[PDB]
Amino acid sequence: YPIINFTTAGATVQSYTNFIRAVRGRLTTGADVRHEIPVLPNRVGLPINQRFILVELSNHAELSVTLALDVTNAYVVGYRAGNSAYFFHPDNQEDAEAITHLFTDVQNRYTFAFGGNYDRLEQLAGNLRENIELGNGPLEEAISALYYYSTGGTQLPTLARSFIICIQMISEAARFQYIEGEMRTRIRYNRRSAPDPSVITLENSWGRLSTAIQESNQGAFASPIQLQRRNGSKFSVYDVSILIPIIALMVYRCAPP
Amino acid sequence: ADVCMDPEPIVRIVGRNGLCVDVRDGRFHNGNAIQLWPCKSNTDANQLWTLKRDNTIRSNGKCLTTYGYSPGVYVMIYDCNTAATDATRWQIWDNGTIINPRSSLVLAATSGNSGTTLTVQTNIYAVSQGWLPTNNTQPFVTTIVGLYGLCLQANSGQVWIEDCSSEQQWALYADGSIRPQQNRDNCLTSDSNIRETVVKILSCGPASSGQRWMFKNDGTILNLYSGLVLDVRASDPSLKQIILYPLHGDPNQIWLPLF
Ligand SMILES: *[C@@H]1O[C@H](CO)[C@@H](O[C@@H]2O[C@H](CO)[C@@H](O)[C@H](O)[C@H]2NC(C)=O)[C@H](O)[C@H]1NC(C)=O
Ligand SMILES: *[C@@H]1O[C@H](CO)[C@@H](O[C@@H]2O[C@H](CO)[C@@H](O)[C@H](O)[C@H]2NC(C)=O)[C@H](O)[C@H]1NC(C)=O
Ligand SMILES: Nc1ncnc2c([C@@H]3O[C@H](COP(=O)(O)O)[C@@H](O)[C@H]3O)n[nH]c12
Ligand SMILES: OC[C@H]1O[C@@H](O[C@H]2[C@H](O)[C@@H](O)[C@H](O)O[C@@H]2CO)[C@H](O)[C@@H](O)[C@H]1O
Ligand SMILES: OC[C@H]1O[C@@H](O[C@H]2[C@H](O)[C@@H](O)[C@H](O)O[C@@H]2CO)[C@H](O)[C@@H](O)[C@H]1O
Repeated sequence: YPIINFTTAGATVQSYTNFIRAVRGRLTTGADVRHEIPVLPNRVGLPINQRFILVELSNHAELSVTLALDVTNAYVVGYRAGNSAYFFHPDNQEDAEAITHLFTDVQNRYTFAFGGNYDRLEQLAGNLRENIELGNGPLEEAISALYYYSTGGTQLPTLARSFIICIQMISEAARFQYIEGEMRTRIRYNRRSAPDPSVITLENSWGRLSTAIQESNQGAFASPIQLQRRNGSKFSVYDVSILIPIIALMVYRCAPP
Repeated sequence: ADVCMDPEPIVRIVGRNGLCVDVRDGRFHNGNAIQLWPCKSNTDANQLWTLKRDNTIRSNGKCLTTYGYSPGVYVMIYDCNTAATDATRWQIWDNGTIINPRSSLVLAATSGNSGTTLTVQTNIYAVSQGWLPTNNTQPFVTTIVGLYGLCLQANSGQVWIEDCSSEQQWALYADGSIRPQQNRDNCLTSDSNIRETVVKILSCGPASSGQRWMFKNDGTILNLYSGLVLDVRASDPSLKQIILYPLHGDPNQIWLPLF
């Protein structure tokens, strides 16, 4: 599997922008673009040698961790630190078998009891995405937390909080230029800050938006999708045009006519 | 799962100056004119359109029909069966164009006045030819962020980039224009289609093709007619100039609508 690497060490707005550009490039094949937005590969019929990409994060402390993302949805399914590998509890027979092909080297493979969804993760963290800060600092801390869970010096609440950070600054970033910019802003000014309502909303609506756009009538939606602004106020989207500069990746929903 | 099943949404069609595609005086006799008209908050069928799968746009059961296949003829409402089959056919493009595939003429509003009759003109990607299927009558107000994290700002007749102080708020209209929130009858304009014309802020009056833009997926703001993109001259915010320029994709051509 391909390997993109990013270090928070000399982390810069450019290095971060290249990193994400690299992740989006490895997720899609350019074969399927609708209304100018790339679509992710169809899960059914995809060989396991093109099923995952490996992101390797490293920080100042010289600690390193490797996240594994499922290409069909940009989902962080697990990771490797040192000689061990941890996976989120798969939620269907197929996925369970698929992950088997990741990190075949490692001597110790553990599968968490919980899933990687936000709900479950927020619960375990004892925090809501609205209270967990994002930024380069938080990314460094998350990498450390992630690394030491293998040695035994990281509590579960902290592990979960670390996952919520990586998933957002990497997966959600690849999915939305809007969110990538948000992260770029934090790095630019050395800010540590929880995501705004608009970010949380875009995250929770990816699936819905992917569907609305793909099964739309010439860009027109059959049902409006409701989104939030930074200040929290709502607004409805009825057409695909306004989304074109916001969504970078879409999960496959159906085939084109 | 299955092949994508497209629907048939009932929606309004907003265009020039935020006005709506309207069936004149709510009457539906064959031939009655289609016009621009202040959008209404209610359920009068004369302002609601159904995008049928067969490529016809219908209001209250009738078809949006073109009088002929020549620049200048008007658009009318008409019985879908009685009318010339491919005169009721249209395609709604992602870049806000509604085209009659047959004559290649576009739905247009050669006037921004309330009550103007719709016609089909030659496609030149003008603001007088931009539309949007939406129940959303108001324009989208945002902050456009660019090079070095700076914001797009307007100070009367000119526009440049500067540090973001939370007017730098812009309204994105259905007709494809980008207007400064404080003076909504002013457009982000570009005099020519030449490789360096300095983008300015003039009145939306002419609704020219140099006043229509589109935010692409790659983070650029494209001028549909010229093929050029907003560019911060020589990556130098100091020069205080935004120009039209061919696409290369460096940081000085990338923008983001921060809402
Ligand atoms: C825009 O608004 C109109 C009217 O509020 C919506 O039209 C209704 O749509 C439902 C479901 O599609 C129909 O059952 C009703 O009969 C329609 N009302 C009318 C005119 O009688 C329309 O769906 C809205 N557009 C969208 C996609 O949100
Ligand atoms: C506006 O969008 C339409 C969407 O189709 C563009 O027209 C088509 O462009 C594709 C290339 O992407 C061609 O294969 C088609 O032949 C074009 N015509 C049609 C009817 O499909 C159009 O180019 C866009 N306008 C601009 C200047 O970007
Ligand atoms: N480990 C993870 N990796 C990537 N995304 C997510 C999420 C978010 O929740 C969403 C769930 O999407 P689905 O319900 O289609 O599986 C993901 O698309 C993402 O928005 N939770 N956990 C995640
Ligand atoms: O033509 C402008 C405007 O007409 C409204 O219809 C009016 C019509 O003008 C009037 O003569 C009649 O007595 O009452 C109608 C309803 O108030 C349309 O409703 C409106 O959409 C515009 O189309
Ligand atoms: O002509 C505008 C053009 O400038 C380029 O930047 C040049 C600039 O012309 C000059 O300062 C010198 O050549 O070095 C700069 C680096 O290329 C931009 O690259 C281009 O996008 C336009 O803005």
